[PDB]
Amino acid sequence: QQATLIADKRTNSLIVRGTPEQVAQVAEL
Amino acid sequence: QQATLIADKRTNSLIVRGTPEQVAQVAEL
Amino acid sequence: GAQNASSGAAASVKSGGRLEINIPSAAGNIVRQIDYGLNLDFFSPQVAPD
Amino acid sequence: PVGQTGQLVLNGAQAQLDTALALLEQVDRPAPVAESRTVQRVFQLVNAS
Amino acid sequence: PVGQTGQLVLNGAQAQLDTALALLEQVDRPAPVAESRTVQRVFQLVNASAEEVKATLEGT
Repeated sequence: QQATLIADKRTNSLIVRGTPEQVAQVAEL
Repeated sequence: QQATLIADKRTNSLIVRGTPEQVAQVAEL
Repeated sequence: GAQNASSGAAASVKSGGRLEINIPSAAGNIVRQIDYGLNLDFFSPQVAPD
Repeated sequence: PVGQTGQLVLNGAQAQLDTALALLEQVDRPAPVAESRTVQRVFQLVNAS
Repeated sequence: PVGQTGQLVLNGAQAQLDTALALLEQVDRPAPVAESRTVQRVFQLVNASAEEVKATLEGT
C-alpha cells in the first residue's frame, strides 16, 4: 500500500503511519 | 456484533444489552 | 443564508454599513451582503514556537 | 511431556541427568520477538502547512 | 475417567499411589487465561476539541 498521513490544522502536525520503510521515506522528505 | 443500546427519554434511562464483555465496556464509560 | 465575502475568514472586524440584497431568480435567488466602510479579514494564522 | 504446558518430566540416571541439565542450560533460551509491522512518526511543521 | 467431568478414578498399589500423587502435585496447575482482544482508553481533552480530534484521526 502507501503510508497513512494525518494532518492536524490546529497544531500543524504531520503524522505518518506505515511500515518502517514507508515511514523513513516521508521522514527524509 | 456490538451491544444493543436503548434510550428512554421519559426516565433518562440507558439500557445496554449484549454479551458480558460488551456490557462491562459501556458500564465503565 | 446570505452570501458574504468574509465567510471563510478565521477572524474579522468591520465598521461601516452593510447592503442586504434579496433578488428572486429562477436559477437560484441572489441573496447577498455587501459590506462597506472598513473590512479586515484574516485567513489561516499559523504561529511557530519561535 | 506434561501435555503442552512447557514442562518436561525427564527421568534417568544421575550421570545422564547432571549432563543433560548442563547442556540444556547452554542451548536453551527464550525465542526472539518480532519487531512490528507498523510504526508512527509525528512531525511538528514550522514553516509549511 | 468419570466421563468428561474432570475427575479421574485411579486404582493401584499404595506405593505407586503415594508416588503418583506427589508428582501430580507438581506438574499439574490450572491453565493460563487469555488476555483480551479488545481494550478501551478514555482521554479527557483539555485544549483541543474531541470531535475535531476524532475527525483528524479518521481523515475526514
